[PDB]
Amino acid sequence: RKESYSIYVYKVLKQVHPDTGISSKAMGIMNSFVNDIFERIAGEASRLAHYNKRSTITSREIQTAVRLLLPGELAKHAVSEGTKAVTKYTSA
Amino acid sequence: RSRKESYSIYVYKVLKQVHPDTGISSKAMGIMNSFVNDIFERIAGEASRLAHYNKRSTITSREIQTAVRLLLPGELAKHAVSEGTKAVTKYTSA
Amino acid sequence: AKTRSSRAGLQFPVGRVHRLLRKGNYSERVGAGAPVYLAAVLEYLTAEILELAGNAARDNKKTRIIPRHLQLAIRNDEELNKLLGRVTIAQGGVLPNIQAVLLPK
Amino acid sequence: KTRSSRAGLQFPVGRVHRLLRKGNYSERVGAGAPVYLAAVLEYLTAEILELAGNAARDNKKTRIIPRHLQLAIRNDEELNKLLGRVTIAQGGVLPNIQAVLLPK
Amino acid sequence: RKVLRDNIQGITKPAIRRLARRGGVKRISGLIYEETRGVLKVFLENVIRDAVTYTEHAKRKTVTAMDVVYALKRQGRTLYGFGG
Amino acid sequence: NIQGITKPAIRRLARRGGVKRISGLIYEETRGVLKVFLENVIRDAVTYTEHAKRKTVTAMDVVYALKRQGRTLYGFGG
Amino acid sequence: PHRYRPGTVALREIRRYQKSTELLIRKLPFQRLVREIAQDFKTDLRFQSAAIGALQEASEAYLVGLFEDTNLCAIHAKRVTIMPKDIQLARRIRGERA
Amino acid sequence: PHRYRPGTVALREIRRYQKSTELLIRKLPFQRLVREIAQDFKTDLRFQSAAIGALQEASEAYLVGLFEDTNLCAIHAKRVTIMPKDIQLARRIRGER
DNA sequence: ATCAATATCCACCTGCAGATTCTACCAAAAGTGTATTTGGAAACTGCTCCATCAAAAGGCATGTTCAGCTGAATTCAGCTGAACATGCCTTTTGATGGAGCAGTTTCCAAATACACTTTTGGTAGAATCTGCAGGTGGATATTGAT
DNA sequence: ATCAATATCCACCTGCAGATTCTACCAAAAGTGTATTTGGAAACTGCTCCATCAAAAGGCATGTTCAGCTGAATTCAGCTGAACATGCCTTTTGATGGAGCAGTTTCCAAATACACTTTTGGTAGAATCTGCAGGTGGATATTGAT
Repeated sequence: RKESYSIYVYKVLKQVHPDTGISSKAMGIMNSFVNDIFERIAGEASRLAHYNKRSTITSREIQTAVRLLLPGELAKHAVSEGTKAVTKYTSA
Repeated sequence: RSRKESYSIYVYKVLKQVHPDTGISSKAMGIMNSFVNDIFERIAGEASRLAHYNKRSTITSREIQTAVRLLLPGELAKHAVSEGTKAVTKYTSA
Repeated sequence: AKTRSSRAGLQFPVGRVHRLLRKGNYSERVGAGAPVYLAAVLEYLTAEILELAGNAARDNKKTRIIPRHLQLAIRNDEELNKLLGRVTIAQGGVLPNIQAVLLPK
Repeated sequence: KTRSSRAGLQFPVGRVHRLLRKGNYSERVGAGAPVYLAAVLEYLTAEILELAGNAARDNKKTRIIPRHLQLAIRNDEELNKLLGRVTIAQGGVLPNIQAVLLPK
Repeated sequence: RKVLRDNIQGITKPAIRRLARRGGVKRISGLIYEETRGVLKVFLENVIRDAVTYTEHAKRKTVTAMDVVYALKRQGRTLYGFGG
Repeated sequence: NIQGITKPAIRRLARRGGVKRISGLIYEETRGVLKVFLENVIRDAVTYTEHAKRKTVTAMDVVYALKRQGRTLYGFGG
Repeated sequence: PHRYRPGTVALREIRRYQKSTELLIRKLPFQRLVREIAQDFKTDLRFQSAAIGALQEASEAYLVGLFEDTNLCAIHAKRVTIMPKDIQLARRIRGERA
Repeated sequence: PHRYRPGTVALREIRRYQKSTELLIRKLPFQRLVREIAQDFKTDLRFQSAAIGALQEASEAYLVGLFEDTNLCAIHAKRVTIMPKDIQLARRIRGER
């Protein structure tokens, strides 16, 4: 028990900075970061769906949630990555 | 078609209890509905979370009570917790 | 066929509040005392603000509570103000308040 | 054959799903929602790691610390807005001294 | 229809003056009016933006008061009185 | 105990805050503010504690308390 | 001819407007400003009358509160006249634009 | 007999402290304060070291932030010396008062 | 220390735009009789957590000096409030057409429910390493002083 | 601006210890294969509401004058807060133990979720009522000039 996002953070770290490492304390911050953004996006999508009397959170909700939460440029890229991962998942 | 619920019937009752002689304009009632819905959500919300932090799948009157203590300030809290407990113990007294 | 509200000794709708809890995705399951307790607090709070609103109405010589009356009651009660410190009441105006430095020297 | 690899992500899609279901957000959850969400979490993570990576390099360090994440965030307009109500422990503040307070 | 331009100037000096009054302000410098318009414009952009986003998400062409109300809640400016 | 929060320590905080010259009354003003801060946070934390029926305030209780006050903190479990 | 000294009427207006609750920006112009801004975001948008109503109430409530803070900033600078500088300090401390 | 002109060392401390990230409040005195305030809410509590450490980080980041706004308020008043009225003004605009 | 000049009340009036009730269904509580859990209630560990001890070391509490910053006292150019003359354009009323919310059905592509089958991520030791913390030695930044 | 004498920073190197990184293994997820449910999309369409128009009217927005008095400069000196060398003591910190207690387990009796079947409590309009928004007018200040 006591799962975290460490492994995943670290893997993403090696893609953008193979050379770079990361202290424990710094890893704790990435964890906190991921949990926070996860809850905000999640939270907003929840409300969105409720506002429209829907019982299911789809990528449609997640996207609008990203649009409402992330600032301008960061929102664009997030929406890109998002639709890209969903697009590749449905295919194969 | 398209029946839409409200708290007006209850706000109005409570109004007559406190000020028997006083009415309330619909806009003021509008304000009241927003208040009830807003507070209901904040409580339900904090409760939802309190339950989560404790691996608990159920929201009991105990969650609602601690949620009211986190949400409401001093005296309002003391008084709301009293009313709340009083109602529960009365409801359970069959 | 009693009503749960009456069993609780309340005006606010206990059943409705129990329904709104289940449909709000707050937790998997909901206790029987939760909706009762919550309808009790809701009723207490609308009672506290209608009391103060009613008095404001009386002072302005009106018999029907309007929004300005609600504002007066909220902004003048230290706790209701803190409770609704980030809320804006449509058509409620502000509290008569002029900084001293501004008054005729 | 896991969903993450299928969506081609480093982040745990399957877990993001289990979390969405158990977080009491909605009655039901789409199949692409966890995928989508997982993609967003990874991107933002890369963004910060990238900038914090540089902040580290620009300091002669190879290993990223809290300071480096704070410098990465505060020195970036968007990341900073997104986390303007967040406090990174052990990150400090950006050096900045009001002009008026300078000598002569 | 008709092109919409410079409507921010519809926020006249006297209306801004009245708002300062309710806010308790006694003396107003000449540069205040252009600043207020700037600040109001940013205020509206952010609320309308989020509002219209809620509209589009519900595949509507009509911005409802609920949309504005949700947008205001997001932005931390909860409004009572239109909750509907 | 609050006086335990010393002038030089408050000097240091102000410095990291960019403050050059400090008035002699700032120190007691700072303690009063620091105390109101901890009281609000700790009070919320200890409420989460008692709810969890514990005798030990955990870092998570403090993190959840800070989040309610709009003082979200990364680094201690969230 | 009779003449009130500068500041007397100003104070007369504060008492007046702090006593009332009516909207202080003209309706039509404001509805026109919203539609202009809304438009530069997404075209062919329609508005519920109450939506524009909710927008104005919020806007004026926001401006009125900003001016209070602005006023406090001027006073604190030992002035009585509010300046863009005050509005900017206000918004900066409000975390609306550090 | 070397001596620095008032202000010189002050700027030097700003440059130093804005560069570091170590807690500026002495730990023990702090824990003592935390447990005392707490004693007023629930009796004989125990604190995870991590919890005391979270509280300190939070408050120090809060105070530092508050000093920034205070400094701005003082400057706005054509001053260079922060005062209680500056802390008071910031906390008011912040909505904490 | 008076007054005109105006602005501010407060009480009295009266039909109507906006509440209060009065009626009727019917969506949604409440009453029953089962099929799952939920989450305490005792019993027991391994921990993290206080408590001392016990030195030592910075780090703080103190008293001097005095640099220079905050505030008080004066001035005064001209910004911004008060008043007014004009006449524009927001308000108010009502009407129309029809765009596009919303209520109903009809019902597949997609989601939830198992029952298993595999796989991965969280743990608790093992094998290096990034930097911290010092050490010079060398330009710099300061501040007194021709 | 230099001259000179402090003290400050600031590289370059360097050596160790606390962390990191790297390994070797197990339950709890996560992926599958089936078997059903069903949410809410598609296809009408009933019908509120929104966008426009027309028009008359007077509440206000505009612009211009004028000059009161406020904000921006200046000077200045008392005295508050910075820089310091001093002397001392509370905070560090590092085992050492004992122990108060989060964390698990193992039940299960009490409390919930269900699936229906009746029973009303509420919500949507008609049907009735009525505060109070404007309108007026003296009674009262409230101001600002002599």
